[PDB]
Amino acid sequence: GSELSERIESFVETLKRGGGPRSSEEMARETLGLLRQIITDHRWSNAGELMELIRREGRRMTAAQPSETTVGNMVRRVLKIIREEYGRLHGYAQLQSNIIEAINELLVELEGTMENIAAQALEHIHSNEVIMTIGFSRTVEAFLKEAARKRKFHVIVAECAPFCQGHEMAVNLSKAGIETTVMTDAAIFAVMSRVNKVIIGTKTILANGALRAVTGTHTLALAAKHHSTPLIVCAPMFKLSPQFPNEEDSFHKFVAPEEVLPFTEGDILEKVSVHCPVFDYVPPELITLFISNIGGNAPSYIYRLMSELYHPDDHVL
Amino acid sequence: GSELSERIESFVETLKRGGGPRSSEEMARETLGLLRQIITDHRWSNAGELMELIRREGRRMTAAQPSETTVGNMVRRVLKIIREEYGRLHGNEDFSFHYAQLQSNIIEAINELLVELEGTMENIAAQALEHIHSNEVIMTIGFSRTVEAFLKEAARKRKFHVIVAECAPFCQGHEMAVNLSKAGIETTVMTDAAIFAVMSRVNKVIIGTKTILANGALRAVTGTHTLALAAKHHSTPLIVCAPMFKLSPQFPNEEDSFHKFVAPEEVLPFTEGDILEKVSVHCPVFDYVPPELITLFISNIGGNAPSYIYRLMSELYHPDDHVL
Repeated sequence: GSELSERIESFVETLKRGGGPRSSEEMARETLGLLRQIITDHRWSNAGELMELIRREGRRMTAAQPSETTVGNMVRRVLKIIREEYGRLHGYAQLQSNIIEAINELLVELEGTMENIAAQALEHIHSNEVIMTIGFSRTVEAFLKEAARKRKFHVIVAECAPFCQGHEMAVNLSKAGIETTVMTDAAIFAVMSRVNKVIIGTKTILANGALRAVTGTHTLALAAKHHSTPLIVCAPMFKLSPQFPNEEDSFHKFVAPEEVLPFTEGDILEKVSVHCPVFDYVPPELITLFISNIGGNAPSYIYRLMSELYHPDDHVL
Repeated sequence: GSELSERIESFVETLKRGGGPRSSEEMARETLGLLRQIITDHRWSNAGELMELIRREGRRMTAAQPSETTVGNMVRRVLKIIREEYGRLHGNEDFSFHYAQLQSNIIEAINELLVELEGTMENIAAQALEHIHSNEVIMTIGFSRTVEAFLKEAARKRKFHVIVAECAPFCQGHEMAVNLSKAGIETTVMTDAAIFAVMSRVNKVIIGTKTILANGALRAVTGTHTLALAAKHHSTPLIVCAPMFKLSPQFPNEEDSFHKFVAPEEVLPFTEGDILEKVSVHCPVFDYVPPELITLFISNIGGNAPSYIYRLMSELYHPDDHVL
């Protein structure tokens, strides 16, 4: 049925224009949902045609919004899954159900990724600690909230400056008696001297471990490498991607400059070329320890996960 | 009078045998009392002859115990006092221009210096409250009575954890931590094999020091180099709570026997046995903290970066007295 085209186009449109959803994992699951819908309801002879088709829709879905790359690496992982199924059926008839059950098992693993990471938490934290976290990510909120039922500590969250989501995260955390304190972002280094380990979220984790976080993190990662306190990058294994740092500044996402300098100012808005990015690169040499849905990792080792998750060839997509 | 002779000789004997008296400020006060005795019981009428006299005892002393910089730089400072008063009265040659007036002035200046030297713990203690903001974890090391006075003064209006390593050659951190907890500071003894594991969780590193050189670099009770090197790897701010007389104007590698090796019995007691034949045991007591790890000397005049310490030489010791 041609309702598949409607799913595709509505997905694309709600990808470009508005932010939906908020939990990135929900975008992951609905990317996989649309992908299953694609990978049944369309005609193909061999798996080659299916790979070509998936790469076509993936190119469109990524050039749609190249900063929100969750969906891009989801398309890449589904391409890896079809490659695996073709290998198992080759060393043209029934691989469809195999691919579908593999995608289903992938969705199964994706449901409980926050619970995996939560279960992992209680080890890395210790009592009477002082953690800092930037912005608001659901993974970190779980990680802190559920592992604060056994051990009491503090968390110095920093209100991110363009969109003070740190406020929402701080209220969510302090609705669990966790002692969250909200500092304006500017004063990160003012207290990055009394912080025992920093736990940041992410939006991606490039091939070499260089994450890409809510703006105001490269400052946090530098102010950590200064005092040599370790960044704990709580980040599920679908927030990875085989892209490498070079992205011709489509890397960042450049939101409407109405956030920093409001349109209600005056004439000074004709000369001033206001900037407001939201995503900051973080080099792999300040990160200490990733927390994937399989376990802890050292930043370097991240590259290996790539060769075991996304096929090396389909990185151009 | 030969009484001065026997006193000086007993003094240098005590210096060679074993520290006397123990407290560094007490040794500086004793050195000054002796030096004053020289300026009341010897034959001099010039200033040059007195400078030669003072150098003739100071060489003996600073060659007795090369790690007693207290008495050495105290002799240097009395020399500076001589230079200053003789130059202001008469005035580069020193001549016997005048007489006892100079000696009365010298005794008065030495009395003032000694009074400033006896009330320095209280100065730094009153300077504490501004530094120890509540809920710190102040990591000391060893037992330096100035740092104990500093901390048990600052903890009369705030509250903060206090890690204290103990010096492993021979443990004195224990007595400091016991004296601390008898004032209720919530202190934490530990052997200094763990200065790097329990440093990430430290806010400010408050160390004493035996002697501040003229790089800012100091010579402090052992294992404090590695504490400073860790607390600079973790970029916490050091605080060298040293009064102003623990300040020799030598320079780091301009001194041999920098350290002070003590009887290796403490590191590997004699009870050990045969294996004491083929092992060279070293018990360095003092270690050389370079000047770029330190941050803030807390002297009786206030706080000072290390890059101000050199100026203190130019304002305390004459440039031709850095060889005593």
